Amino acid sequence: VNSFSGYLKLTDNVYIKNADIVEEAKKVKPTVVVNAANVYLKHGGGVAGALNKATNNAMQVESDDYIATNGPLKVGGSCVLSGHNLAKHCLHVVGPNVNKGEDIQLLKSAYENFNQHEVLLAPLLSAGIFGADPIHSLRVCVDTVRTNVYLAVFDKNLYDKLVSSFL
Repeated sequence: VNSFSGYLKLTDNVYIKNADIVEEAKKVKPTVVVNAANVYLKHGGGVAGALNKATNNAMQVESDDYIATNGPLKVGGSCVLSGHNLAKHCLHVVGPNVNKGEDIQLLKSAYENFNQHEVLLAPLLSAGIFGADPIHSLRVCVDTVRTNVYLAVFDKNLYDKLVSSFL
């Protein structure tokens, strides 16, 4: 049993809910929250900007030190950093950004990072301001992630379309 509430079950391991990812993390304090990161860990807008704002910019300060030491992530890659006030850990995952021309086949590689964690609270990778089709992102998630993933979908309209169209 875990603390996640109000989710619709899609598969053995994937759950979905219409919710503000920063409000869900604050309520649950999950072991892992996933950030929709870029390779520079520059959290200016979208999921990253909202999560970072909720940490009072401490996520960005920690991320700048990580990049100064290690250099940029790979598209499809990840790193584990603090979850600050939101979670124990934040898994920063880089899905391909269609609005930069990145290979959508890298979305499966991005979701494979989730398999290193038994339970996660996450957004749909490469959705929102990243430019991919969220229906596609949900299919890759279900076909790639084997650990238990609780997906938070920001838009009520999109949530209802993801559920209604789910095979």
